[PDB]
Amino acid sequence: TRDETSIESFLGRSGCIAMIEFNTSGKGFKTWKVSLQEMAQIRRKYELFTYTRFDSEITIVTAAAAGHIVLQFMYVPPGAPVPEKRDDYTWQSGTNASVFWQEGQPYPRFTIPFMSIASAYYMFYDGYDGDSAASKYGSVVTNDMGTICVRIVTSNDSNIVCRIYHKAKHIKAWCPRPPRAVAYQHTHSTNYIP
Amino acid sequence: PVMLTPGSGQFLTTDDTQSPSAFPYFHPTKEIFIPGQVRNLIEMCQVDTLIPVNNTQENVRSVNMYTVDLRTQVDLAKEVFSIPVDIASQPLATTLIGELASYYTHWTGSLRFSFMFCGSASSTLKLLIAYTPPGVGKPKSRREAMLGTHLVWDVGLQSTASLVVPWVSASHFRFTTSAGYITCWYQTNFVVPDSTPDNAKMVCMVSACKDFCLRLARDTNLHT
Amino acid sequence: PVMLTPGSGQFLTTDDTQSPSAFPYFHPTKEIFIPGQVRNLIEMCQVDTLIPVNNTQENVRSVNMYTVDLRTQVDLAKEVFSIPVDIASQPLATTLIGELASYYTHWTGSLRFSFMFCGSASSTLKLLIAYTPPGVGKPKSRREAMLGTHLVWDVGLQSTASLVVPWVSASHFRFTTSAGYITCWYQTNFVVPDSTPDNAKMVCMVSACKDFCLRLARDTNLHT
Amino acid sequence: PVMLTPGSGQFLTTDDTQSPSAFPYFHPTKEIFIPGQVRNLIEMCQVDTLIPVNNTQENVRSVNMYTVDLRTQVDLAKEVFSIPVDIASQPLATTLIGELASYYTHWTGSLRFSFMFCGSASSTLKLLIAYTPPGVGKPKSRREAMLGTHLVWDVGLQSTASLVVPWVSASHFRFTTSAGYITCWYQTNFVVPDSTPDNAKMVCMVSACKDFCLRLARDTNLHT
Repeated sequence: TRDETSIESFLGRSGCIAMIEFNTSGKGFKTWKVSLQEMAQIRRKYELFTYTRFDSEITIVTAAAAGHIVLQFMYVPPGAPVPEKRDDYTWQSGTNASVFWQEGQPYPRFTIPFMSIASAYYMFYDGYDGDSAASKYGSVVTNDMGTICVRIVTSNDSNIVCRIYHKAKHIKAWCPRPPRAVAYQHTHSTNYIP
Repeated sequence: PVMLTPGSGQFLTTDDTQSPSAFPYFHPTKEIFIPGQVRNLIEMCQVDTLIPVNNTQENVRSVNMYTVDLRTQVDLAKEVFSIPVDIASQPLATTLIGELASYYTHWTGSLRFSFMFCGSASSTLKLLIAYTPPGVGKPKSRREAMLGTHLVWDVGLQSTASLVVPWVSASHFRFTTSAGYITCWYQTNFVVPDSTPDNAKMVCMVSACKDFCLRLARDTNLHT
Repeated sequence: PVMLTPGSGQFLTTDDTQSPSAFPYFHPTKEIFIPGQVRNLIEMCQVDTLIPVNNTQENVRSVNMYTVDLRTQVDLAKEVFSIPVDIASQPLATTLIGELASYYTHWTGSLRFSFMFCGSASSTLKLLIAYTPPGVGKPKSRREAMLGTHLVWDVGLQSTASLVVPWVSASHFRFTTSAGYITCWYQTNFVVPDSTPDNAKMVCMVSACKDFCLRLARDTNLHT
Repeated sequence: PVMLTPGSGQFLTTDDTQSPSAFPYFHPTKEIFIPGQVRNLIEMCQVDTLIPVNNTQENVRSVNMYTVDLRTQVDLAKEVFSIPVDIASQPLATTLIGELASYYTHWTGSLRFSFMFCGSASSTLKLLIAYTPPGVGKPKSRREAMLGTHLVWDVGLQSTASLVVPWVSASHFRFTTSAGYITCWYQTNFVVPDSTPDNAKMVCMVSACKDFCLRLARDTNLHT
């Protein structure tokens, strides 16, 4: 009994953390910097803790509307260069992880390791990127988790939507915190005023 | 020679298969010791947190929601406070245990309620703290509360009192959306010498006992 | 009876499955012994390579980028040279260790710096070689450098000097795009007898120690 | 290296594969002891249930369908009742054993028939209960019934009688859509003292014996 209140049960359930959409007719690619802060319901559960550490399993559910479409999904790890164009050199780099997926095949899945240079992710961070009045404060300073990039490989009028399902695995969590009592206004910020 | 079976190629969002590492050869940063690891949410439920008993429109934007007034200038026949014991509803819903239970459909086990008197060392008073079981109906008077399960608490002698409400329902769990009432009554007037405040505040707290359990997780708009 | 699971039929570019040999019955040419096998790049990082310390627009197209001038005709209060210890930036970036670290996101461990004096056997001089930790700020004078970690090197007695800078950062690794400064100062004027060059050159070198490690590989346009 | 085979990816509605739990981490409510667990329907077939022997248009909307009239004012040469022993047809079809057998194509084993006399303690009578095997044809008289397998039942001495009809067919099973006849006859007139009802009722019951078996399940419009 009480395994359903284990941290693996509470934080380790798959959820749609991002919603990549793009069109084709540059243009035919999209990118998303990976964070758990986008969706309030996911964010609130992770923010019950000060630090968390997990590997993460990505599953990408794709729907498309105008032969079968071919997509490249690319994971760019922290501090590596992110694509600027649909056929940039970054898509060919053997240091990025790519999965090529073709329509009607089972949805693509991969696990990213815990990538951070610190031993856990900071859900909160009481410090700065530097000394300046312009310097960032809070959990945006730490926690580059990488970027998910999508392009169509096929030659040509179509709309593509990719739901990024994420499951945290082998989860550890430290220093419990009061639950968020008021609405989230912005990503990584503790600000609450409407 | 294999047959795929009707589940084959599904993305079931609750599945637990292995999957390929995107980055073999990469070794993650070593896990150092960090104080205060949490392994189960029931560790957090066991912490005493303040009940916002004083829910009135003047107090709910402030620290004053947590403090119950005790005073000389009062109708001593009226209830001091009452708390419904269901963690599903006000005032318990925004406590840490009410918040953690809101992520689950079902709860069970014992609740510890604690009361702390914050008057001067020269202030003395008796309060009657009564528990009324579910379905019995909230006491209308100090005499009716005294005929039930109760503590006569002398706040002069003891600055803190506690009550453990054990699990009492037909099923081993109940839904997170009665458990009875805790009610407080004046047993005496508020007694002080000269040059002492003729009023004080009391703080109410709640936590889980070691038997507490939550079941069937759910996500819902109880936070926007 | 099998179920495929959501990873099935992917081409994950980082996968490590078996695959069929295109040519069974073919036996590859026998592996003969060849000298100088490399098993790990950290073997290459441990080799001393010259630092292009003398980065000026007249010297960068030539052998002269590697040689620091030492001379009688100088302002003895000025720095001889300074090297930022970060292998991410000039002058260390084009050394073999800076180049190998540019294929990785993260680095850690100790750096060995070596200095070789190339004046005549009749030439003598003292240099003060100082290490300044990260965040302290580069010394403005020979006295300030002497108050820090330093060697007073007599190039007359010893033609070579070395400094090992150990790993000093809050995390076990740091990104490849401070570690402090190495600075060099005149302790004495340049001393020679008659019929001897009144100037000489010094060569600076860098390598990894046995503790050096690189992590999280990356490819980028630092070569076109 | 696998080959799928012609069954692969079917939904066969009678399959028995494993499948993923939609809710891992969820622990179902503990199974408490509940009295009266059923593991096999043959446990239910073994219960005696009333036969609606008196199927006439005046009685079929009422309790009277279960009771056979016995009386002084009768033609004593006529049958009291007859029951075809096939559970496929009236009157046996709506009994619990006829109903449970209607979910199956094939049945086998022994049937227990029981008869209970409900006249006064002062009422006495002999009945002849006869079993006629399949294919022999139903008896036309009490003498013909007496020449077959029968019981002469004195209802004055014994308020209950029973007959076990064993399995008798060429195949080990028979379809659920003969087994012979049970017939009842007056052996005597109905005898009573003064101030006693000159009629009574008899109740007929059926159940399976421990050898009973049902095979090849089917669903059909025998209930709409």
